[PDB]
Amino acid sequence: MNINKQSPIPIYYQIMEQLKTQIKNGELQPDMPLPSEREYAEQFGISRMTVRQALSNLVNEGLLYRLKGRGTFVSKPKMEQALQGLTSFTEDMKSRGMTPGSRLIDYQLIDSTEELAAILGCGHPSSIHKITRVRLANDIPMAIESSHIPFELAGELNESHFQSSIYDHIERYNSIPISRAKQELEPSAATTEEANILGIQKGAPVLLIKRTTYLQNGTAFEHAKSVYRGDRYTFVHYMDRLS
Amino acid sequence: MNINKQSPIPIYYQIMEQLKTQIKNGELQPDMPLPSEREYAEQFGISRMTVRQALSNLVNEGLLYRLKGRGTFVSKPKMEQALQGLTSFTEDMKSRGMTPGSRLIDYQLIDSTEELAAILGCGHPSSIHKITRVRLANDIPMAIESSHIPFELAGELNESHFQSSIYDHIERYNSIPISRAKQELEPSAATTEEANILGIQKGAPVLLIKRTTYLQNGTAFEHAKSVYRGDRYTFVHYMDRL
Repeated sequence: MNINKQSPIPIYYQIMEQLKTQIKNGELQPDMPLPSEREYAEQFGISRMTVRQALSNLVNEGLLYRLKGRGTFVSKPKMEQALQGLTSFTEDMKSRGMTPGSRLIDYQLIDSTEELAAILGCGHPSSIHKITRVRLANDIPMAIESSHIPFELAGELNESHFQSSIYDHIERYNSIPISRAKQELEPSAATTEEANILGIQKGAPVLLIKRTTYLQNGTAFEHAKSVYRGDRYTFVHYMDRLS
Repeated sequence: MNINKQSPIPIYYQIMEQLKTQIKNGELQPDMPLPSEREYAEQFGISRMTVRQALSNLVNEGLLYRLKGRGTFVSKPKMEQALQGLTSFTEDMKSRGMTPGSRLIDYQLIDSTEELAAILGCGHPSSIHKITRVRLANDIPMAIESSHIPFELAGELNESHFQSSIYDHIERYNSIPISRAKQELEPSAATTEEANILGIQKGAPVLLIKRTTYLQNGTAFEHAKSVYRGDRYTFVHYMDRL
């Protein structure tokens, strides 16, 4: 583990990021104690309060837990929804021990076409949200997502929606659960503009994910197309044989 | 549809494949009648028996059905298992209206390794089948598959097994149904060897698929790694929110 004191990136943030890597490395195993706050302080020659800030942040994110008078430990993850269910990008990143975020690239409220109407099974003519975001994990681009949503199913949208979970909004606005999705996966090569935004070379491996998601209603509320970085993302799921 | 009579590819084969294309894009709709032998015969300027040969082979593959007379209808394929369950390559290709095939690249009976023991949950030391095939759809390379299978769960394997469905053999051999799989998918670029065998350019998009498959009783019988042509293959599946 390596701290660079002269870097613009705050010491505490350097520590969080590396500890997060050590957890996915398996250098820090679940339910196993972490070095003490003073040990870390001594091992890097830093303030104990900076260590506290890092550790405390990871506890508050649910990545670590603390037992009063007995230290800090790695938390067991929550995997039912990730492997056996359907996750939003936000839940997906958390299942992987990553911190999700989003930055808006483009927002348009567009007129329905027969093609989009067919896919969403919405009204034509009508209004459809078109939301283009960079999805981040640990402040680093992970995907570019273009998302179409019937206006009636989401109402008026703004920056506060774009920077959090759209799935959470949908369920609260409609007071109906999300129930299922059709998804298609295709491999591809990053275009110049996808590559530049994503932080990878032109032509680098990329996963194209097309998803239509449904309310318990049977009503489609979203059709989305995403490009995920190949170096950082693999898709994982269980399948059951029907009989 | 066009027909090249001077081609080494048999006419009835050229017909089969262009009818398959018509279906795959909905120029022929499910459960809608096709033209008769005479109409096709006249269309291409060929024997009626050649058209019949193309249609009858398609009936046998379940791509078409009959009801009465030689007259033929587009089949409406079962998609439930493909989209919501778990299919072998064989069933997967059929759900797409493609004809699956297999050719052996390599076979070895290998000794158990620590990593492989932990994956399949099998014994160590033990013997493991290592089977590398080119998986074909309509006589054209689709995937390269490398699968590890504990000897005891398959017994002795030969060409008759490799050129057919492993999944079916393992169910017949064991009298226990296949239950579930864990799959991981990652995009990549074809190596030189992979690209050559697949019929694509070096560095062309491929999909890496890693699958561990279990029997109804919980035993893992297969750990497979595959490379799929990005130009022919899309992965499709429904997911339910818990």
